[PDB]
Amino acid sequence: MLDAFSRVVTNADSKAAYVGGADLQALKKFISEGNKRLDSVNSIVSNASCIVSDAVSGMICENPSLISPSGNCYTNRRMAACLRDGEIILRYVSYALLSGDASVLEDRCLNGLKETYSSLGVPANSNARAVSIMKACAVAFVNNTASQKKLSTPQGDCSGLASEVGGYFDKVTAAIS
Amino acid sequence: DAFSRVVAAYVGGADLQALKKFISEGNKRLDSVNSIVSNASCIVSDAVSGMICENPSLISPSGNCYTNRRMAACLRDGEIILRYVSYALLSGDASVLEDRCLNGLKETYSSLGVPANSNARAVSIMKACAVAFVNNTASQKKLSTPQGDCSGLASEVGGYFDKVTAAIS
Amino acid sequence: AMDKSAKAPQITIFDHRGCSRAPKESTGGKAGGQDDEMMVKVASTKVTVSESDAAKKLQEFITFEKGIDGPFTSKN
Amino acid sequence: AMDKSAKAPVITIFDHRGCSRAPKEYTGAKAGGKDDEMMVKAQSVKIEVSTGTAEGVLATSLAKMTK
Ligand SMILES: *C(=C)C1=C(C)C(=O)N/C1=C\c1[nH]c(/C=C2\N=C(C[C@H]3NC(=O)C(C=C)=C3C)C(C)=C2CCC(=O)O)c(CCC(=O)O)c1C
Ligand SMILES: *C(=C)C1=C(C)C(=O)N/C1=C\c1[nH]c(/C=C2\N=C(C[C@H]3NC(=O)C(C=C)=C3C)C(C)=C2CCC(=O)O)c(CCC(=O)O)c1C
Ligand SMILES: *C(=C)C1=C(C)[C@@H](Cc2[nH]c(/C=C3N=C(/C=C4\NC(=O)[C@H](C)[C@H]4[C@@H](*)C)C(C)=C\3CCC(=O)O)c(CCC(=O)O)c2C)NC1=O
Ligand SMILES: *C(=C)C1=C(C)[C@@H](Cc2[nH]c(/C=C3N=C(/C=C4\NC(=O)[C@H](C)[C@H]4[C@@H](*)C)C(C)=C\3CCC(=O)O)c(CCC(=O)O)c2C)NC1=O
Ligand SMILES: *[C@@H](C)[C@H]1/C(=C/C2=NC(=C\c3[nH]c(C[C@H]4NC(=O)C(C=C)=C4C)c(C)c3CCC(=O)O)/C(CCC(=O)O)=C2C)NC(=O)[C@@H]1C
Ligand SMILES: *[C@@H](C)[C@H]1/C(=C/C2=NC(=C\c3[nH]c(C[C@H]4NC(=O)C(C=C)=C4C)c(C)c3CCC(=O)O)/C(CCC(=O)O)=C2C)NC(=O)[C@@H]1C
Ligand SMILES: *[C@H](C)[C@H]1/C(=C/C2=NC(=C\c3[nH]c(C[C@H]4NC(=O)C(C=C)=C4C)c(C)c3CCC(=O)O)/C(CCC(=O)O)=C2C)NC(=O)[C@@H]1C
Ligand SMILES: *[C@H](C)[C@H]1/C(=C/C2=NC(=C\c3[nH]c(C[C@H]4NC(=O)C(C=C)=C4C)c(C)c3CCC(=O)O)/C(CCC(=O)O)=C2C)NC(=O)[C@@H]1C
Ligand SMILES: [Cl-]
Ligand SMILES: [Mg+2]
Ligand SMILES: [Mg+2]
Repeated sequence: MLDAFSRVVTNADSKAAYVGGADLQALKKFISEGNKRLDSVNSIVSNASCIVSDAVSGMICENPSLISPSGNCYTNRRMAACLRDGEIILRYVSYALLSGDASVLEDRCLNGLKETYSSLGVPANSNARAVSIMKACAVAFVNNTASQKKLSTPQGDCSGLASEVGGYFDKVTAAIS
Repeated sequence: DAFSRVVAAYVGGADLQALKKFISEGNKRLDSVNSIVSNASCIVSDAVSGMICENPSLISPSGNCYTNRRMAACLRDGEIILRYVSYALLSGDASVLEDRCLNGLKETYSSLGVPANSNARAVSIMKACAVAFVNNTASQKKLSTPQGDCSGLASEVGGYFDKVTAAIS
Repeated sequence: AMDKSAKAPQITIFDHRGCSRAPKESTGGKAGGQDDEMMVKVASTKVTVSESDAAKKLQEFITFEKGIDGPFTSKN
Repeated sequence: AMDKSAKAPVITIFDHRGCSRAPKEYTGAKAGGKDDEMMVKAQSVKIEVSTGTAEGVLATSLAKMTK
């Protein structure tokens, strides 16, 4: 558990929580791979709008009926809700990657989610493709093998963290598919 | 004439056949336009983000993107500029770009205090984006375009960005 | 002259050859070929960005990360 | 459980080593090194998406789809 974020993760208040200085020094030895882990989270959440929009637009170009008049992304209201869900899921995955634990993702995002989507008729095959595109985006940002000049971080091998974040997306896929 | 009146016009079928007779390289040109327009959100975001990461004082309390109101206007302006450049490439002409976007724009930005070196950098990052999309060498690619050379169209769109740069720098 | 309205050309390119949604918006008849399943739409629309959306973008921008393309040029 | 609030943990990773804007928000103990110039922020925020964003994704999807 990240104790400073206990009220964040239970939605107990809307107050920001801050971990810097000696609290951050200790956080990076509590979690593993601390500097690379925080870099990995940064590269995903700083690109969140594009990851979600590309994933939803990709889900739709593979299955255009989603924005036909009978499709579950038809109208600005439904499209906004779908984009919003994509971001909610991405952000819970980013918190699993920050903390190195899937528990908050499982407990506060996935538990009961499939039953909600079943009640509403939110198409699970399409939802699974949105999640798999978001997964592919996150893995490419974390395990980015371009040259040093194109990277924001000191070059090194982050394939381990890419596999780890991949497994959190797989927990989403198993829960909602 | 239809697009002129507008600038909705819905040009398909025989009207589209006619449209591609009066613009050079019509099929390639519409591929080039779509490669920019369909990716416009990432182009504007990457250009404003890159402007700011090269000069973070733009979002300090004295910077011209400080406050959500100013940032919104800046993101908007990036999109407006990219739309007029895209329409120049669609039409094969700079006249609407010059008349409706650029004429008077520097005077407006000078009165407002919108920083011209920062603005020039946002435009230059959008230019690099658009060149790569036209040539299909951006990181996100279109899969199934007939292979051929669009370096003439990439040069042409580069020239529209350069008109923007010249007008505002 | 730049007229300060924030309106700009909004282009949509539909290369919808083979699309099962039938075309119904063209006005000049048929080419008798694949132009009949494709369209360029141009509108003149005001460009607007909400303040809440700008706040979302600032929360991304302020950490000085980038996309896959381009050199990293930040010094922060 | 998923509580239907549309809230999520918004994480902001501030690695601002070398930054002239002084740290102030974090008031805990100092590390005495580069960790004093870096911070993880997290906040429970209701996630919202605008009509403009939804319209932009719709336009992208129409332009990128084919059949
Ligand atoms: C094929 C791709 C699709 C499948 C499969 C599906 O279920 N929907 C598909 C496409 C689709 N098209 C629209 C809307 C529009 N398409 C056009 C362009 C076509 N109209 C024409 O007249 C011609 C050529 C002569 C075309 C090509 C336009 C103008 C619209 C209206 C929307 C607009 O942006 O102006 C949709 C949206 C839902 C709908 O209207 O059916 C979808 C998903
Ligand atoms: C350096 C990069 C910058 C230059 C140059 C400049 O002009 N502004 C720069 C940075 C800058 N930071 C903020 C805002 C915040 N920074 C933090 C994180 C730091 N606070 C700390 O306590 C520590 C470490 C112990 C940090 C690192 C926080 C939390 C904020 C507040 C905003 C937030 O999003 O929560 C800005 C924004 C304008 C300002 O407040 O100065 C900028 C541009
Ligand atoms: C419809 C024609 C259609 C799409 C829309 C598109 C969707 C799609 N996108 C990927 C993969 C990636 N997208 C990425 C996103 C981004 N990169 C950036 O630099 C910006 C900030 C951000 C927004 C555009 C990334 C990083 C990837 C992964 C790398 C790669 O390109 O694959 C996929 C592939 C998903 C898969 O691997 O399963 C798809 C489907 N494709 C379309 O067909
Ligand atoms: C701040 C840390 C920071 C940035 C932000 C970044 C800015 C930057 N971007 C480029 C160049 C390009 N960006 C592109 C954008 C996109 N490609 C895609 O696939 C997605 C959809 C979209 C959004 C991310 C592209 C296509 C390019 C050109 C790539 C190429 O030529 O192949 C640059 C270079 C600008 C220059 O050449 O003048 C910069 C600096 N860098 C940062 O440090
Ligand atoms: C995969 C994730 C990346 C990659 C990452 C690397 N980062 C390295 C070092 C490093 N990163 C940070 C910043 C980090 N620590 C924090 O405390 C915070 C925020 C609170 C962040 C964002 C630091 C301070 C360091 C160490 C100092 C330095 O070297 O600058 C790193 C090199 C060290 C190591 O291998 O452990 C790597 C490889 N590298 C990549 O190529 C992929 C894309
Ligand atoms: C640079 C832009 C690209 C490149 C482009 C090429 N496109 C070619 C042909 C082609 N493109 C389309 C689609 C286009 N026409 C339309 O009317 C609309 C939408 C309204 C669009 C999006 C068509 C119909 C065709 C003709 C071939 C076909 O039947 O598919 C093309 C071939 C040469 C030519 O036709 O001039 C090229 C070279 N190719 C590249 O490699 C760069 C990246
Ligand atoms: C972003 C890359 C810039 C930035 C831009 C700002 N622009 C601001 C205001 C503004 N911009 C325009 C021109 C715009 N309106 C049009 O109708 C057309 C073209 C047809 C364009 C290109 C106008 C007329 C105005 C003032 C009126 C308005 O706000 O709508 C602006 C707001 C400044 C202020 O309120 O303080 C900003 C921040 N700022 C930057 O730092 C980068 C370089
Ligand atoms: C996008 C990839 C999908 C898609 C999404 C839809 N979701 C809609 C509604 C909906 N989603 C949730 C789950 C969300 N709220 C939470 O609090 C959390 C986690 C903590 C999550 C992940 C709920 C509770 C609801 C119903 C209540 C609500 O909307 O606030 C939705 C319907 C929206 C509407 O009609 O208003 C859609 C369209 N749809 C797709 O086609 C793809 C697969
Ligand atoms: Cl990419
Ligand atoms: Mg458990
Ligand atoms: Mg950094």
